[PDB]
Amino acid sequence: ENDNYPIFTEETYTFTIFENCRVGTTVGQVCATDKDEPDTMHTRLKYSIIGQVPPSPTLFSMHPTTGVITTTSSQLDRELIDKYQLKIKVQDMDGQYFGLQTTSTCIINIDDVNDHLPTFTRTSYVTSVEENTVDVEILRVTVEDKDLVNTANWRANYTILKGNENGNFKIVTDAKTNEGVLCVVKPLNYEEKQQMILQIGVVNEAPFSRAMSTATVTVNVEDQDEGPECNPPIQTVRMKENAEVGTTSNGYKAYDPETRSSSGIRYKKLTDPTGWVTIDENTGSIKVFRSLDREAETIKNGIYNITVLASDQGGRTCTGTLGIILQDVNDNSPFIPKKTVIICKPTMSSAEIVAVDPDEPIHGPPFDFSLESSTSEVQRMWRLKAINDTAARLSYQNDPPFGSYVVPITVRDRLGMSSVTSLDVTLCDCITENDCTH
Amino acid sequence: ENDNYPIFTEETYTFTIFENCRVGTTVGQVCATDKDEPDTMHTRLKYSIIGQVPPSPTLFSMHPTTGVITTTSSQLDRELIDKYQLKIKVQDMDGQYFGLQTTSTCIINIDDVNDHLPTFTRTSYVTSVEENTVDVEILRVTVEDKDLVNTANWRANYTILKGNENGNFKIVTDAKTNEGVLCVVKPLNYEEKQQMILQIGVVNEAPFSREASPRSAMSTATVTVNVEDQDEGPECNPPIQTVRMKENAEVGTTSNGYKAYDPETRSSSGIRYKKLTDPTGWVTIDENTGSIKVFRSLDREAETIKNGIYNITVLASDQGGRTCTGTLGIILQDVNDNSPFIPKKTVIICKPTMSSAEIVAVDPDEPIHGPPFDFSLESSTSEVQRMWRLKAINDTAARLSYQNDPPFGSYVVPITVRDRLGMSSVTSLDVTLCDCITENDCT
Ligand SMILES: *[C@@H]1O[C@H](CO)[C@@H](O[C@@H]2O[C@H](CO)[C@@H](O[C@@H]3O[C@H](CO)[C@@H](O)[C@H](O[C@H]4O[C@H](CO)[C@@H](O)[C@H](O)[C@@H]4O)[C@@H]3O)[C@H](O)[C@H]2NC(C)=O)[C@H](O)[C@H]1NC(C)=O
Ligand SMILES: *[C@@H]1O[C@H](CO)[C@@H](O[C@@H]2O[C@H](CO)[C@@H](O[C@@H]3O[C@H](CO)[C@@H](O)[C@H](O[C@H]4O[C@H](CO)[C@@H](O)[C@H](O)[C@@H]4O)[C@@H]3O)[C@H](O)[C@H]2NC(C)=O)[C@H](O)[C@H]1NC(C)=O
Ligand SMILES: *[C@@H]1O[C@H](CO)[C@@H](O[C@@H]2O[C@H](CO)[C@@H](O[C@@H]3O[C@H](CO)[C@@H](O)[C@H](O[C@H]4O[C@H](CO)[C@@H](O)[C@H](O)[C@@H]4O)[C@@H]3O)[C@H](O)[C@H]2NC(C)=O)[C@H](O)[C@H]1NC(C)=O
Ligand SMILES: *[C@@H]1O[C@H](CO)[C@@H](O)[C@H](O)[C@H]1NC(C)=O
Ligand SMILES: *[C@@H]1O[C@H](CO)[C@@H](O)[C@H](O)[C@H]1NC(C)=O
Ligand SMILES: *[C@@H]1O[C@H](CO)[C@@H](O)[C@H](O)[C@H]1NC(C)=O
Ligand SMILES: *[C@H]1O[C@H](CO)[C@@H](O)[C@H](O)[C@@H]1O
Ligand SMILES: *[C@H]1O[C@H](CO)[C@@H](O)[C@H](O)[C@@H]1O
Ligand SMILES: *[C@H]1O[C@H](CO)[C@@H](O)[C@H](O)[C@@H]1O
Ligand SMILES: *[C@H]1O[C@H](CO)[C@@H](O)[C@H](O)[C@@H]1O
Ligand SMILES: *[C@H]1O[C@H](CO)[C@@H](O)[C@H](O)[C@@H]1O
Ligand SMILES: *[C@H]1O[C@H](CO)[C@@H](O)[C@H](O)[C@@H]1O
Ligand SMILES: *[C@H]1O[C@H](CO)[C@@H](O)[C@H](O)[C@@H]1O
Ligand SMILES: *[C@H]1O[C@H](CO)[C@@H](O)[C@H](O)[C@@H]1O
Ligand SMILES: [Ca+2]
Ligand SMILES: [Ca+2]
Ligand SMILES: [Ca+2]
Ligand SMILES: [Ca+2]
Ligand SMILES: [Ca+2]
Ligand SMILES: [Ca+2]
Ligand SMILES: [Ca+2]
Ligand SMILES: [Ca+2]
Ligand SMILES: [Ca+2]
Ligand SMILES: [Ca+2]
Ligand SMILES: [Ca+2]
Ligand SMILES: [Ca+2]
Ligand SMILES: [Ca+2]
Ligand SMILES: [Ca+2]
Ligand SMILES: [Ca+2]
Ligand SMILES: [Ca+2]
Ligand SMILES: [Ca+2]
Ligand SMILES: [Ca+2]
Ligand SMILES: [Ca+2]
Ligand SMILES: [Ca+2]
Ligand SMILES: [Ca+2]
Repeated sequence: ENDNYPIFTEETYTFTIFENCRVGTTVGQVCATDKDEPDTMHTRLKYSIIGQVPPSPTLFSMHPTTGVITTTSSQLDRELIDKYQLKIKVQDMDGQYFGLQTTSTCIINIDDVNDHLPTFTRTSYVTSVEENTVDVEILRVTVEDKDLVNTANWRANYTILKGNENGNFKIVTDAKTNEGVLCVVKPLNYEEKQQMILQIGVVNEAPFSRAMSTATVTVNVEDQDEGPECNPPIQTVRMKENAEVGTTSNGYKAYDPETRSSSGIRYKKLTDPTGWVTIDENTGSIKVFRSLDREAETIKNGIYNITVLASDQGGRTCTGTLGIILQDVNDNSPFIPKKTVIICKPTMSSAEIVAVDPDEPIHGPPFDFSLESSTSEVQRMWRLKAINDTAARLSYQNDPPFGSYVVPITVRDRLGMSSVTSLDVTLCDCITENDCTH
Repeated sequence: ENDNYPIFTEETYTFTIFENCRVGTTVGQVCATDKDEPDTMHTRLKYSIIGQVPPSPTLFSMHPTTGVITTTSSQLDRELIDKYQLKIKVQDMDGQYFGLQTTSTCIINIDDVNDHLPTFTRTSYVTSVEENTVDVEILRVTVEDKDLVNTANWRANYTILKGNENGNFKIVTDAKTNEGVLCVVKPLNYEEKQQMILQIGVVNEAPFSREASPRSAMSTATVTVNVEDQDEGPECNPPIQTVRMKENAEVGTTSNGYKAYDPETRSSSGIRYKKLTDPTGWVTIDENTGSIKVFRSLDREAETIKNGIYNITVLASDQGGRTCTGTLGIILQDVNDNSPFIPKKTVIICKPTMSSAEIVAVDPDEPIHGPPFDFSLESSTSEVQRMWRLKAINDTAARLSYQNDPPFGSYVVPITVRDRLGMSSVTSLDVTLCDCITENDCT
């Protein structure tokens, strides 16, 4: 005789399921303990649903033996009905009408899924930002989403779909308010582009379930009155090295980006390693003060560089480099770098002598070597003939003896600029040229 | 049983209204034709609005019968929302649910009115201009105006309210960019005024929205213009300077000449002078000091001089090579060193129609050193003094009469005239007492 009731484990169960879920979705399982004798009618339990709130339609089904609740429809919608309440019944004696019974409450809440795409509150946006500004928000767009707040199905994830080729802008999302903020991350240039059109899009963090919203934003760049710019950063001018003192020339030129004019700009010299020219403060033109020299040792590549400081009346500054190309003038004769030559009597018959002209090639080789300025006594026992455009060979004539001589070699360039250089020639008894102690 | 849908005349209407318009403003009218039996329920049409974008608030209401759209609020703002799109529906059978229906779109654009006053983006401006410069822009001010670009509700219309009394400055508005441009149109002088403060103002071409009650809430801005100093050359102020010098000065006596100064320094150092014009050549200029030195004796009564003032023009120059010209007026203070004189040496008196001639004397010196003159026949023989009388008719006009009976012919009468202080002069006159009639026939 079962003189005992079967009681549900929980007075009020609570389960959770997702909306739009497949039918047959296991919601949860109830169980009941029976103090009576195991494994006989007296403890064989049966489970059922007795009430549902809201009542219709029927959306939940109980299994008679196991006590498992399941959905019967996909018509679960969090945005319409978030919670259902059930009263359940367990009856012993295999569920026969004369079986003992208990009741219990059973809560079912519907959790959210991302089935609403987020949408911009406006179709188009417009903002205006100053040029040469960076790391600032210039616009805030706000979005609509019908899903559950403060969840991955709700909060937005913005992107710039088109228009951000140069990477000037960045869009990010505020966690505090879920609106998107458009930020400038590279400065803009009104003289390059006065207006920039972008297209933004928005999705949630969570992927869509079961056509993304878009909006165009035109950003108008504002012109600010800027100072002088030294473009190009490197300018060059030509000037004859034999230019007369007082002769002027265009110097560095800087212009205003707005006006595109050079007026009002005052110049000033920074670096100058030679100090041949001066700058007119008002015009920026340069005037020769001391004679130029393309072949000077302070010069390299025959180019003479000074740095200049441009400034407008507003007080903003700009620095450039003026390269003064010194046009060559044939004002240097060739010369022989190595003044001492060693000739071996039993293994050599001549030496190689090379010359150099500081001027540019047009005003240098081919060189003509001669012994014109020489005594009658060396010109009988010394020959030279050019082996190429810059070098010649000095051979010994008429059986000369061992000893240190002195040979005056005259070298002249293509245009007749002449130079004589006395060489200390030694005709010792060398063999490898590295053993000549004479 | 009518079996016809009502189709809108236009698939997508388009209307326009002004922002801030009264409620009940007619926006436009939609219509639909029903290709069906006329004048029974089977064709009596009903119109409605089914959607509005943006949705809230409801801003337009349709008339069920006429199809006229009207505004329901004055809260239409072009600067917030410029365009609305709504979907409309027309249904036959008098709008009963079993009535046939079609839909159509209706775009509504908001037109602009001037309800934002333009305002300077800065409250105060400062600029710097070079002196003795003109016809150049010295400042560009920009304004904020939220109204519709390139319209009379937007573009600015500038004025200099105060500070521009001498008319040095001019403001105009740039057509391309709507910023105001401040131009200098009369040159400035750093030595008079180093700084000039003015106040500018701005309005639109169009007046502020009609029912406005702000009086003048017009935007204004102060502009400080700092004049820049130029290193200028010598100034000949006054352009005419004057100096006094005794007419009887000894040769070699010096005196201050023309004086020019630097506008910045107010000093005369470094300035070298040079003579330009001098019609007489009595004085010379010291190139370094500008002082003048007498080279030949002066003469107030010389004919190259007029009004007893002896003028040379001078060229002042500073060490830089820039110039300045002035006029030095040398006052020759008179010294009584001249006796009276006879203007005309031959008088023709008619014996049968006149009894005397008029003889006037002239003293080159100043009035104080001249009349009244005393005429006399002192140096004359006893022989003319019997047949010639003279008495002054006034202080300088005098008369020569014949009292005895002389014969017709040319004589010589020496009239000695002396001045107020006794400088005397004797002058022989060829007086002819021929038998003339009108003074014009005596040979
Ligand atoms: C004023 O400015 C001008 C222009 O910049 C400058 O003229 C240049 O000088 C450089 C040397 O500093 C030259 O560059 C060389 O070119 C040759 C051939 O192209 C190369 O063989 C060189 O290579 C060596 O040096 C390099 C230096 O960067 C190294 O990187 C490299 O590893 C090698 O060691 C070098 O590139 C250049 O040709 C000239 N330009 C002209 C037009 O002649 C001039 O020197 C400046 N004035 C002064 C007084 O400095
Ligand atoms: C006209 O004739 C003269 C006389 O022959 C000639 O002068 C010679 O030019 C050569 C260049 O080919 C010079 O050779 C150099 O010698 C030194 C040591 O002596 C070396 O360090 C040099 O560089 C070496 O480095 C290279 C990089 O690895 C090696 O691969 C290479 O083998 C080089 O050897 C170079 O050898 C020679 O010294 C001069 N002679 C004299 C006396 O100065 C000149 O070139 C001719 N002119 C023309 C236009 O042909
Ligand atoms: C050297 O410079 C000085 C001044 O720098 C100059 O002295 C002036 O010369 C002018 C010559 O035109 C004189 O002008 C005359 O002044 C007398 C006295 O007041 C007047 O009666 C004269 O009247 C005539 O001209 C008038 C002109 O408007 C007519 O309206 C009138 O009807 C008469 O025709 C005439 O104005 C002047 O008086 C002097 N003195 C001054 C200005 O103090 C001097 O003449 C220069 N040297 C030489 C050689 O001229
Ligand atoms: C936002 O979307 C981009 C691609 O659309 C993705 O790479 C990124 O991880 C997303 N951010 C978050 C926080 O989910
Ligand atoms: C400029 O201002 C004046 C005075 O305020 C006004 O009458 C005029 O209409 C404005 N616009 C033009 C184009 O002149
Ligand atoms: C003095 O005499 C002359 C003679 O012509 C006359 O012109 C002048 O008016 C007279 N009166 C005077 C100077 O008061
Ligand atoms: C079982 O429990 C409640 C009381 O807790 C009863 O009122 C009801 O019959 C339920 O089914
Ligand atoms: C759950 O709650 C209901 C009331 O809402 C009770 O009647 C039931 O017995 C269980 O305690
Ligand atoms: C103008 O700009 C340069 C930097 O390029 C500075 O060196 C100068 O002081 C002024 O700021
Ligand atoms: C002149 O000076 C600036 C620094 O003041 C440099 O950065 C520039 O490149 C120019 O050489
Ligand atoms: C009118 O009505 C229907 C419902 O909005 C639309 O599908 C149709 O394209 C037109 O807009
Ligand atoms: C007018 O509006 C839209 C176009 O923007 C249409 O899709 C709609 O059906 C109505 O005809
Ligand atoms: C003096 O002379 C200079 C020229 O040397 C002029 O420029 C100036 O106007 C004044 O006449
Ligand atoms: C010297 O020259 C000036 C012009 O610079 C004249 O104004 C002046 O009258 C004098 O002749
Ligand atoms: Ca039991
Ligand atoms: Ca849903
Ligand atoms: Ca959802
Ligand atoms: Ca969502
Ligand atoms: Ca720029
Ligand atoms: Ca700019
Ligand atoms: Ca500008
Ligand atoms: Ca500028
Ligand atoms: Ca040289
Ligand atoms: Ca050279
Ligand atoms: Ca040469
Ligand atoms: Ca019909
Ligand atoms: Ca407005
Ligand atoms: Ca306005
Ligand atoms: Ca407006
Ligand atoms: Ca001045
Ligand atoms: Ca000055
Ligand atoms: Ca000066
Ligand atoms: Ca005199
Ligand atoms: Ca006198
Ligand atoms: Ca006198």
